[PDB]
Amino acid sequence: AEYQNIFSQVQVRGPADLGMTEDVNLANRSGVGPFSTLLGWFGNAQLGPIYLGSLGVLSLFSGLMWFFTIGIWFWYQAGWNPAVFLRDLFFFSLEPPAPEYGLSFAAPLKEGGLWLIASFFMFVAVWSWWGRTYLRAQALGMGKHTAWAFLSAIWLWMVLGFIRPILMGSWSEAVPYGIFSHLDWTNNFSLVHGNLFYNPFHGLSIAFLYGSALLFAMHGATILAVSRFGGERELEQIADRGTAAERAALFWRWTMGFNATMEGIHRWAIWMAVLVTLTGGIGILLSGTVVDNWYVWGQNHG
Amino acid sequence: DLASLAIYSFWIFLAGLIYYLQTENMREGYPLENEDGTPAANQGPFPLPKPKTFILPHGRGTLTVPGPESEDRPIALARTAVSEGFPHAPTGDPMKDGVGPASWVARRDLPELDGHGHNKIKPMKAAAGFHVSAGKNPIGLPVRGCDLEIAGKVVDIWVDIPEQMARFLEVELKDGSTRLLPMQMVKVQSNRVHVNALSSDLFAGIPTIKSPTEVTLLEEDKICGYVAGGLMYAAPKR
Amino acid sequence: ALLSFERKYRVPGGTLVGGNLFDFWVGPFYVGFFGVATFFFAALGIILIAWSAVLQGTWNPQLISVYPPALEYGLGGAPLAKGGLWQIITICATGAFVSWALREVEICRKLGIGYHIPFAFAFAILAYLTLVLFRPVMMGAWGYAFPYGIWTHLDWVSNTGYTYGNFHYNPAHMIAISFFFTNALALALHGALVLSAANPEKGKEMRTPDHEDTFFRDLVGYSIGTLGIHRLGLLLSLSAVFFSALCMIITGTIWFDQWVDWWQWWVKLPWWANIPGGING
Ligand code: BCL
Ligand code: BCL
Ligand code: BCL
Ligand code: BCL
Ligand SMILES: CC[C@H]1c2cc3[nH]c4c(c3C)C(=O)[C@H](C(=O)OC)c4c3nc(cc4[nH]c(cc(n2)[C@@H]1C)c(C(C)=O)c4C)[C@@H](C)[C@@H]3CCC(=O)OC/C=C(\C)CCC[C@H](C)CCC[C@H](C)CCCC(C)C
Ligand SMILES: CC[C@H]1c2cc3[nH]c4c(c3C)C(=O)[C@H](C(=O)OC)c4c3nc(cc4[nH]c(cc(n2)[C@@H]1C)c(C(C)=O)c4C)[C@@H](C)[C@@H]3CCC(=O)OC/C=C(\C)CCC[C@H](C)CCC[C@H](C)CCCC(C)C
Ligand SMILES: [Fe+3]
Ligand SMILES: [Mn+2]
Repeated sequence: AEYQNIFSQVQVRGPADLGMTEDVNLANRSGVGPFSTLLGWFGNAQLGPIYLGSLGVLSLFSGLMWFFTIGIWFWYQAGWNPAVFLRDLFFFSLEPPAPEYGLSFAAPLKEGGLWLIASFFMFVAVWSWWGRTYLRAQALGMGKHTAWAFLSAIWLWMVLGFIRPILMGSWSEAVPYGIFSHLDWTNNFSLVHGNLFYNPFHGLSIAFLYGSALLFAMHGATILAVSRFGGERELEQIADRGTAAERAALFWRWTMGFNATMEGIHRWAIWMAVLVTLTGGIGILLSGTVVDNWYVWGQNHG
Repeated sequence: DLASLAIYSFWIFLAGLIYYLQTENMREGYPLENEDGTPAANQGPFPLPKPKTFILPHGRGTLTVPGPESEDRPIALARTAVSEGFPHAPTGDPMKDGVGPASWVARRDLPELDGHGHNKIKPMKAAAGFHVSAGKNPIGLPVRGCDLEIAGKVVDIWVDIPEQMARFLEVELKDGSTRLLPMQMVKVQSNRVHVNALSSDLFAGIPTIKSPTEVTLLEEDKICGYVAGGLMYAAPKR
Repeated sequence: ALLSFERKYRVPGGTLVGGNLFDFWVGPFYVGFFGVATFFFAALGIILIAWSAVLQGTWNPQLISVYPPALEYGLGGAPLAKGGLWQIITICATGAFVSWALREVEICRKLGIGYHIPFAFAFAILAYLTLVLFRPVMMGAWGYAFPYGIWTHLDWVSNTGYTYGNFHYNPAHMIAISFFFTNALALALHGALVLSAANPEKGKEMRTPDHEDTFFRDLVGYSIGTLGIHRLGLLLSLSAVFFSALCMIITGTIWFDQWVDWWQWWVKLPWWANIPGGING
């Protein structure tokens, strides 16, 4: 056979193109990292450094005060036992604080009130992280294209982590931290609402988790095939299209009916995905305050 | 109820996007140029965006797209049928002429430039301290063709800098002259490499450098392209 | 009926069967030998999408849905009432994917680039096959298969899946699942990045294949580079499927009891099986 560019038959190396500068603060970039001589057969073999910032801290930091609460409740159930913490590690489950309390910041520790002090650290880690994808996008001078699409995910998250459960007043209509505990939380949700295939936000949100599968899984099938013609580096193609970008879109017009440019194709799938946490994000914000059941709406449509 | 609305007030952000998208996706390629090169019949129920201003790297100019998409060169294909669509047979030599599978491009006569400034595509014999860390170092491998014959040895490796990755191989032919090969189209082994695309004698026609230490995007197409083209017309010998 | 640069490619020769015959275009559409195959078959399909749609009564697609040879019959033929069609069609509907791809090859023959597509397809190709040719002929009778219906197949899964307790507990699913989520996050950054650095802050210079990487190294602390990611993509994707066309070719031919039960191969292991405390002792 031949060479299906999946593994660069060869690797090489030099120092480490530290990167750019622009207005970035480097008195805060640290030391490089080793060179996994494997992570190379694919992307770069280089590793490091990173920006340890005012936010670098806060983010990761409070990001721990979260997983050290899902490492504090499992080192309780397991009965401070090193064997149970392994066996019934999964099953471990810290569900929300019952409907009785409601919208109170006065939930006793042990029973559900340790779920609060857990979520709190979570928020301060994502909106302390999302908030950073900006600065990096800025000190470099790049459209918030990145920082934006993140909000996208936050969406679905915000709905199922504070949003929907405020119009419900029950801190207990949210999801718990534990392996299987939430897996059932979902199944036990496809149900207290009926059947959820009957939901054009899971009949669509779903739709998206498919193109972002076919599509993205087309860009590789694409991009790669023509590496031989400056396929790879996409940048200096927009600014100069070659047999590369050409032959490219060319296969698809002679196949599906049309195509996209180089710049385009991206703006293509970019939305394709964001729309999964967006349609979803919506999809669920309804079940519980605008539709007390969904097989209803399959017949009604009003 | 809000239920109904939300699912339609969204087939909006959906069709109203199918647009905003297929729009941007028409700066390079459209409007159509007939079987000659003149605007054609039915021209898609789609308009053409409001061309935007690119701000190229290091003031090395600017590009505004869409725009005057001129076919900056000739072609050697002269129709073998009468109605729209049909094939267009080559004039003489499809490869050199630069057509069909070997087709190449009208891109600037310059080498890519990293963000740092210097040329972006370099040769190992000149990389700033580049040892081959693992793999099968070909520097010294008697590269063979497809019709079974020797044609040249690997004398150096060309990499992309901040994208530290094997990109090309210089190979001295039958006369001590340097040629360049598309990493992404060869096969190293234990001791002998192999070019699946072309053969011994056809290495002759390979377009070449104009400075064996810096190579332009333009030139890249020519060769890469050529090489490709050979997967079809250099097969009666393999 | 042509892109500015489509001219310089339209060249003869490039068929796998026929020659210069079934070798020509159709406006902006190409044909090839399988250009006729992806038709003769496909259509013979809609020929039966109407015929079995009428003997059904209505014509509204929110209901139409030929069904598979009911759980009875077995592996034999079938009267053109129930199944008899669902089959003959399953065969022709498939036969157009064969061609759909084989046609996609003469299209990689003429351009001769990499074959990275007529392959990526063969993964969805099987994703199908298994869920109709394999999985079923291995459990018992076709029947098990899904209904070529629009709201009927959605109930084909809602069903069979629950047939084994919750379904998430299928390790060949959940793990075939992650390799599905992530892929999106993948696309998710590749476009929002490559783009974020193509239309950078209004004003300043277009960025570089450099900056890109630097971004994440400044964030995560790495960069699968460029040519890097563009595999991560493809693969990360192809996988999830391969991992799924599996969590099914399994559920029933080797595992019957509720999936969630399997999760005891673990909780009931020698060195901690009895032990008191937790949620199983
Ligand atoms: C994978 C496991 C299940 C399955 C589970 C689900 C689930 C769960 C859902 C769907 C949904 C859909 N499924 Mg399904 N589906 C299966 C197998 C199939 C097969 C097949 C030949 O085997 C087909 C054609 C479909 C097709 C479809 C779509 C009609 C619809 C999703 C839109 C979308 O974005 O899709 C992704 C594809 C793309 C982005 C690519 C573009 C392809 C387009 C969308 C196909 C349109 C087909 C058209 C409607 C049918 C034409 C047939 C006529 C006879 C010509 N499914 C298998 C058996 N399917 C969703 C829905 O809600 O539907 C109402 C949904 O929630
Ligand atoms: C019985 C169960 C029901 C069901 C119930 C539900 C329910 C309930 C929901 C879904 C939702 C979804 N379902 Mg479903 N679903 C079913 C069957 C299906 C089938 C199928 C073929 O049968 C399919 C394709 C789908 C598909 C989908 C998706 C479209 C959608 C979730 C998007 C996503 O990936 O979010 C993943 C992405 C995120 C969560 C992003 C947020 C990221 C956060 C902020 C990051 C945290 C980071 C962490 C702290 C950091 C860790 C790193 C450290 C280094 C360790 N479902 C069955 C029938 N489905 C969801 C939805 O949106 O629906 C509209 C939803 O709520
Ligand atoms: C969107 C619809 C449903 C849902 C549907 C599903 C389905 C369906 C599946 C999962 C699965 C998983 N879900 Mg979930 N899940 C939901 C909401 C959540 C929430 C939350 C705070 O709301 C959390 C923490 C999780 C967490 C998880 C993981 C434990 C597990 C996936 C691993 C993976 O793909 O890693 C990708 C990781 C990386 C690329 C980086 C390196 C990561 C290390 C190894 C992982 C640390 C993971 C961290 C603890 C979990 C993060 C996942 C969150 C979704 C962001 N889900 C909603 C309610 N979830 C899968 C599973 O295997 O279940 C048994 C699975 O099949
Ligand atoms: C009660 C229901 C169960 C359940 C039961 C099942 C079952 C049962 C199955 C899945 C399968 C899947 N489930 Mg599930 N699943 C559940 C809950 C979830 C949740 C969740 C958050 O709760 C998630 C994320 C998922 C996710 C997934 C996917 C990983 C996977 C389907 C993708 C696939 O294989 O496509 C495969 C793709 C194809 C078959 C399509 C190939 C495309 C063809 C070739 C092209 C047709 C073109 C057409 C003819 C042309 C139209 C022309 C127009 C012009 C466009 N499930 C619940 C718990 N799930 C499926 C799986 O893994 O299958 C192998 C599966 O069988
Ligand atoms: C369309 C939506 C898609 C999407 C998009 C998306 N995700 C995103 C973004 C976007 C646009 C980001 O910008 C953000 C990001 O920064 O990505 C690199 C992110 C992100 N998506 C993530 C996950 C994720 N996304 C998923 C999905 C999706 N993301 C969708 C497909 C999924 C799955 C499988 O469903 C997952 C798991 C996160 C990794 C990341 C956001 C990070 C975050 O919010 O962090 C808060 C901080 C913490 C929790 C810190 C604690 C970490 C560990 C407990 C510590 C241990 C490790 C550490 C390295 C030790 C150091 C020791 C020292 C001594 C050195
Ligand atoms: C890793 C695999 C991923 C993938 C890849 C993939 N798909 C591909 C390709 C690739 C590489 C193509 O080259 C090909 C393409 O051309 O894409 C633009 C394609 C393609 N992927 C498609 C769909 C598709 N892919 C999906 C998924 C995926 N594709 C995966 C995520 C899905 C899902 C999961 O929902 C769908 C619907 C097609 C649009 C397209 C191939 C089109 C084609 O072959 O067209 C000619 C075919 C006909 C004219 C068929 C007519 C047949 C008869 C009339 C009857 C129909 C029978 C059928 C059983 C009915 C089902 C009804 C449902 C309601 C149940
Ligand atoms: Fe890309
Ligand atoms: Mn300098």
